[PDB]
Amino acid sequence: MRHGKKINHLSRQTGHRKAMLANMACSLIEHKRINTTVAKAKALKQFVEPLITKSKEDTTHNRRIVFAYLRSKYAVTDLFRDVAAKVGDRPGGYTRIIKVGNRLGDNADMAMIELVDFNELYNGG
Amino acid sequence: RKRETADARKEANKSIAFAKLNNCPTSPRKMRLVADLVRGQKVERALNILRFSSKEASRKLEKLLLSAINNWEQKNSEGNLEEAGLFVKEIRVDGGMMLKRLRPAPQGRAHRIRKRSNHVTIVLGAIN
Amino acid sequence: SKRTFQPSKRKRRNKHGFMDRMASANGRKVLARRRAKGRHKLTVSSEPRHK
Amino acid sequence: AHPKRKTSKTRRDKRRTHYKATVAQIATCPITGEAHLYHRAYWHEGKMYYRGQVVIDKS
Amino acid sequence: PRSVNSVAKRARRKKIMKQAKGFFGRRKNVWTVAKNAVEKAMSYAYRDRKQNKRNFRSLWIQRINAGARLEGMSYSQFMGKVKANGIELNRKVLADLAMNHPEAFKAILNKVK
RNA sequence: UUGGGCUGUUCGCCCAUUAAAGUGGUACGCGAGCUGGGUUCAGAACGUCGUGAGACAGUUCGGUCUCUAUCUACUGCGGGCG
RNA sequence: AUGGAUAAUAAUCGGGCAUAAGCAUAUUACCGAAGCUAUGGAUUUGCAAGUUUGCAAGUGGUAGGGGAGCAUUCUAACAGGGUUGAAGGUUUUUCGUAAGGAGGGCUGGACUGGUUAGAAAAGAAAAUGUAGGCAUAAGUAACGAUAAUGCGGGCGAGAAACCCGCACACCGAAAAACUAAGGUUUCCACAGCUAUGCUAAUCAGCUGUGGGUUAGUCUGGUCCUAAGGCGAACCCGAAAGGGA
RNA sequence: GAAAAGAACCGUGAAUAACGGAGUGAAAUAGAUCCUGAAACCAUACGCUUACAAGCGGUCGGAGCCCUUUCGUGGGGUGACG
Repeated sequence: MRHGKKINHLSRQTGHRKAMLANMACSLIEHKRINTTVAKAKALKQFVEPLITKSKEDTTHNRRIVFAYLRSKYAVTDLFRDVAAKVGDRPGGYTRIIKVGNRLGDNADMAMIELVDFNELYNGG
Repeated sequence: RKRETADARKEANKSIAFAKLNNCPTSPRKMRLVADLVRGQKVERALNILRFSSKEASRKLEKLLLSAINNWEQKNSEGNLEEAGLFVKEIRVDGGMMLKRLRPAPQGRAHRIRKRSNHVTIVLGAIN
Repeated sequence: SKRTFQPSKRKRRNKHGFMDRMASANGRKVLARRRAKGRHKLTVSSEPRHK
Repeated sequence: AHPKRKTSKTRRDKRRTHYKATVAQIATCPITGEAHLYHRAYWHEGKMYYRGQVVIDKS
Repeated sequence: PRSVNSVAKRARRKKIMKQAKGFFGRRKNVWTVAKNAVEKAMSYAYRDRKQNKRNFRSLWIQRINAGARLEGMSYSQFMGKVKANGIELNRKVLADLAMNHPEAFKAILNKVK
């Protein structure tokens, strides 16, 4: 019974899961679009939305708070320099997820998790 | 009977267009699963099904159908291909010569492992 | 655990070598039996040495 | 436990009736005509079309 | 000299297996299962031949009884009055008449009654 | 239609309660459900018998409980057809 | 006819059910077996005609006893068949009490076989029989320490596992370095993904081609000896041989 | 295979994996797993039946429906039901 457990362990320990979620965010920040599985992308979305939300105000406290999550100054500076300037005043949902088929080794459903404000060719409708 | 006469009479394959895939290192029970989805379908619906099937037994079955289409185009040179409306008349997945290897089980005994093969045959036929 | 065969290419030759078979009177009959049967490999001394 | 009787080719054939495969949900886009999986993107020619638009232009 | 009965060894069992045609499962192709089923089939066929002669007489008697009870009679009384009248018609012909020729059956009944 | 002390115990005696602490069957129900405490494996010792090797309905310490559920029988959930 | 207690999975005239369809006596008709009879056929003894017929009595059968035969392989004589299609394999028709015989269609492409007589490696359904092949359990157990992976580029038809880079994690009196025993080319480079790798692989301790080991001072011999071995001479023992 | 005459060449395919053609032959369903090549075993097409019905799966009766026919109280296949 998991009547309310709104968190995906991703078949990993409590430390490995957070390490992977912090390692994927740096990649999604330095390259504005990465290719993952569907569940990992859906978890990365919920992990990275509040960070980009906090990044909309450059304070010495918010910088350290985001650093405590990202654990890399190279991603902290690249999130606070241009990602925050290009997001602007969006209400929410700074990322999009698009399925691109299945893999070959284990037949896993793939996804193309991307930033909304960095893709100028796709709108949705 | 005269064997040359029997062979000249049986050489009626100048009309039927078919394709064969012999000595494929895959089991027949796993390709008979994807053959049932293709049997009887149109020549393009079958291609789409084989291209988007979530089975490793379709990557080499989707090009056997293309080879069959090319053989049909070779045999019926006078005429296009989309007006005929090809389909998959018959498709059979048979067995093949299997290799035998040994796996050491616990307590000093050996079990047998048979790497199986399979033969695939496909004929197209036309609606016209 | 420790098995029964712990190889040694001198304890092998001191016990099954050609000069150990040829030294005894009844050990010299093993050579005759093997030559009569037609064994391509005689006593373990037939194994090639390291070169 | 161990089977007491060899499974007949009828009892083992009536059991392999739900062992069939499942044909995927294939759709077609009325932009480039290429077929794809429903609710999935696809690469046509150096590009990625999803819903009539272009997501990636790698040409 | 060395004598091997290889051809006739299988030609003998082909003939015994060709009459196990239509049997369920491996009783039609497997030799040691077909031979055990053909012999039992022949054992069943030897009998049921004595029973075909007494299962048809029951049907004839039932049909004669049905045809005789339409005229307010019974099979026992009808057969008694027929046998003690010098008629000598077997139950096969009597049932054929009761089924196909009710006029002839009722004529026989009125003559023996 | 109870919980404990003693015993491997069934049984039995005792302690404190309860309306009551029933008699039996189901391979003395149930080990492809569990434990191996007792009993009949190999070690050792005591009493007794046998000259001896050895034995005891005599006692004591220690001592490997194998198997991926085919059919039927159950507990649940689905597809097809009518 | 009535009362005289009953056993543990749901029960009983076999069941429906019957106030007669229960019980007692008497009568008639009918049903009822491979019993008897009617028809057809086969066979064993005994009696006659002959060279098969007629009559009489029979004809369940284990251990066991007797008599007539079939197929298979080969041989001796006479007489044959076959590339205008032999043996063999697959279907079909017909004949005989049966073992079996003969004919036709299809595959097959070189041997085969009638009559009489003879010989035997002369017939499988079972021996927890032997060898080979193939099923079932079943697409089930399992894929071999719960130290861990994520992303971006490269070759490529094809990348969760290959190469590069940035991150994460593990060992660190070790999962680090040398090397003995042992293995005896597994070492290095390039081509390959057939078999091998418990998955795929563009990768490899795998496959095929070209290379790789340099000593006056290191380890052994040319130097020495222990335990032990051999051992002229010598002492014993049928022989081989033992002691030294 | 009598003799390599052992498949030049073209197409699909990434592919000298496989196949379809084209040439050799009397034969390629004689293609190197190569003479004929059966049985177990694994599949496809066609004809008849099968989702209210309990057991050595057969035997004796018996409609209906498909092929053949010397035309039939002829043959073959499946067979509801007893």
